[PDB]
Amino acid sequence: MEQNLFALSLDDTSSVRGSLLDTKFAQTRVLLSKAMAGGDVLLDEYLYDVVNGQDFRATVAFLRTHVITGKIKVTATTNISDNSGCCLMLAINSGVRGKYSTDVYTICSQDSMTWNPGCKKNFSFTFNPNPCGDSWSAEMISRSRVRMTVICVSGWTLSPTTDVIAKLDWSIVNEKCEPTIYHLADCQNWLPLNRWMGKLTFPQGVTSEVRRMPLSIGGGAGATQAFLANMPNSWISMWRYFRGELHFEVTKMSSPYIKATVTFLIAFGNLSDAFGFYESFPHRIVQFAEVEEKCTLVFSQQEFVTAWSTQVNPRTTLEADGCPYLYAIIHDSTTGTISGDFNLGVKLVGIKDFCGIGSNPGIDGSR
Amino acid sequence: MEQNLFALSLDDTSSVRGSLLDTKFAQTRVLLSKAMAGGDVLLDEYLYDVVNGQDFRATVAFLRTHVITGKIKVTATTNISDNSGCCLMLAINSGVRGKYSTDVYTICSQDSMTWNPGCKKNFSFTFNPNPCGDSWSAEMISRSRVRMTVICVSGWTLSPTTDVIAKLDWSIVNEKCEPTIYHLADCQNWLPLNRWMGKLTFPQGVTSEVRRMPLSIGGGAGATQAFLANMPNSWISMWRYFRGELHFEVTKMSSPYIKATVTFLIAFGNLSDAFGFYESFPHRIVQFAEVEEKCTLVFSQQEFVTAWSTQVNPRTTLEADGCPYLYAIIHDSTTGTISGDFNLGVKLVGIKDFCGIGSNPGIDGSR
Amino acid sequence: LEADGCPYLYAIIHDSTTGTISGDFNLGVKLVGIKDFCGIGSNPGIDGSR
Amino acid sequence: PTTDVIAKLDWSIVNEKCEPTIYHLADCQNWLPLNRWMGKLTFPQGVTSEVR
Repeated sequence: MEQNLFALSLDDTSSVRGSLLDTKFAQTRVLLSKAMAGGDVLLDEYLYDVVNGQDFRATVAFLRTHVITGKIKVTATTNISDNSGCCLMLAINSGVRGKYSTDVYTICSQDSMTWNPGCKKNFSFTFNPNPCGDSWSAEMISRSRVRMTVICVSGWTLSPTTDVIAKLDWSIVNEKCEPTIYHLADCQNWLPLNRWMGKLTFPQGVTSEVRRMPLSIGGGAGATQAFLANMPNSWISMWRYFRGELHFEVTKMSSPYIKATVTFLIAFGNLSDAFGFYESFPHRIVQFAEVEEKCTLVFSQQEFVTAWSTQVNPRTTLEADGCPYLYAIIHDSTTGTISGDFNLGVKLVGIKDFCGIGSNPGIDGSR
Repeated sequence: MEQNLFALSLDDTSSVRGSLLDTKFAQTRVLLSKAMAGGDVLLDEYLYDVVNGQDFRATVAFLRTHVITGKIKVTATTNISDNSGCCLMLAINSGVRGKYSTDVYTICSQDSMTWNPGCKKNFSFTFNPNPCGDSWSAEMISRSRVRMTVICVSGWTLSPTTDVIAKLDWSIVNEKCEPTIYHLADCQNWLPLNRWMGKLTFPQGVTSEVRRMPLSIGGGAGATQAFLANMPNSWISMWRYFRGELHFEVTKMSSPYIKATVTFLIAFGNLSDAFGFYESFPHRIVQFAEVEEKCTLVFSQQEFVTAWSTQVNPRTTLEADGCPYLYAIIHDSTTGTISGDFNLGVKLVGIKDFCGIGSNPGIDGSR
Repeated sequence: LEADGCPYLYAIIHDSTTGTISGDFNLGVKLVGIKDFCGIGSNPGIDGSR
Repeated sequence: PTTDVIAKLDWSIVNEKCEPTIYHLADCQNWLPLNRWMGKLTFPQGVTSEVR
């Protein structure tokens, strides 16, 4: 029988949808070398080149759907014996420019999962590849040149016998694409940052190990005769002084076998090493179990009297610097039956009840 | 964040489903030559080989879904000026055997669309590739070797300027796969057949043209020193005598420009040509408009006194043969401004209120 | 395998077999039973296995 | 292990009902137990695509 072809449902503009089988659109095969080091690009390609040479159920839907309202879920199945552990970080950025830095600092900012294979069997996270809208497409991200980067922030504390593979599995979930837009209002309820405060290596031993991280976060992170910059960290440095509840997210990057108890506290730079009364100050103790690899230190408004400067001159010493630091002090001793450092990654997630004062004319360097 | 992978919806066994865009799984490009003749294979391939080298939305779903509850829709966009016309027939059969016949007779039986491009802009039809069940798969039809065949039953009455293309477009609709099973009960409410009674050529002119088609349908259709056979036609010949309401489906295969009025009637073979009182008998007149290409003659139980034999000896003449025929008599004259015959295809669709008597020991030939 | 119309049960390593100690990832599959079993016909038989 | 191991089996009699397990020739059955050993699957350590 004949029918009117103009009336048919061939103009189905609806997004990709269904179960997780029929929204899958690519898998990608990352190789973690037997002996991989820190700050080491494992994968680095454009997010559209993920889907090259793929034949899953939503692959042709993904390329041909003009609009997509849903987020992209990526999940990484990768595991290793408790004995060992490392720290991988997958990360999506809206683009690049010639000879870009792939330091964890630079990358983190926008949208990233960070996990320890030693503790987490698998790890998933969703994201919106267009960060200033509720929608996107395959043609948007191919021509916008969205960039995906997997990096190893800490090497294997104990190497596996052979090479490993992390299988990333890209789908489209049906969560709403919410936009993340930075703006110049002085008072904001939640200013996200994902500022990499730094990797803290603590060697095995009986020595008093103290590590300071300055909370004058603005003005990038350091390099040779240079500095690195995210957008969010450049954005907070718009303001001269600032304050708020700081939400750090401290992550274990070593194996469960390297054991150490870490006190965290706010305090000023003048405090020396071999000053054994750090627990006079208010503090939080952080023990990690075998399974836990992640914990959220929060430092309320009561830890700070005033706002402090976003930038300090790089030349100022610890002795003469009136902004607060975040100390990380080994409470007892770093231990383990296997050799390896107790690596630990601190990441300022964001500032709650952020209050930005003034207008920073600026300072050149970092620290 | 981590999640339990055994709990995920990656065991989605549901059939292919949605709009007509996202159930499409292949297109196929049939060439109708400028000068094609009758009984001429245009396409002939296995139904699974349709989907080779295809990249539509449901193509990977179709190949990988273990079960499919829905029918396969095929639609053919092909048109030609009113001036001309032909008759194409797409047809699906459950399989083949070495050096098979591709005569319209043989093919028709199971599942077929027949249309005239001159009159119908496009033509679609659904079907179940497994005819004895409610379900099927890509692996079922590849290994079962279901066979698709497009054939030209009547050539172009007026040739186009160039070659033509018929684009077939294979989808999966969400109609129920109903099975069509023949069985040996004597009384049946609907015995489908799709028995090709024959192509009726009527030349242009003023001559009295009469065409007899015998209703002793059993025992196949003829060939050289052979006969052709469908299953349904071999099935009805299980019985010795039979009767019922016969539902013919007479189709115009020429262009709309060749015009002719055709009386159809049941009557016996003894009636001569040049007997000009055919309209003493009860009859149906069949004029076709420009747009109509199809009409359904039904001959009730009141046209037949008794049942008649399914088979007759091939040697019996028209003079001595006590089974009814179906006459097709040109009522007036075959006409047109363009040269060409008035081709017309009669197809016994099926017998309603079928009553099969006895048990045919059999006869060898056909007619 | 090319010409065999019965289903198989595949077991595919999704990512990679790993460990700090040497050794294979042994894994034992055991068909416990068939629920809603439906047996058709009457096997005259075949001699071997596979 | 460093040394030989011992598995101590300890045979008792509980007070559960002895239910019989009888196979029979009915075509349709709700539960046909088998305990059919489909096979041991060795997968070596590495990065190769292993399929069984």
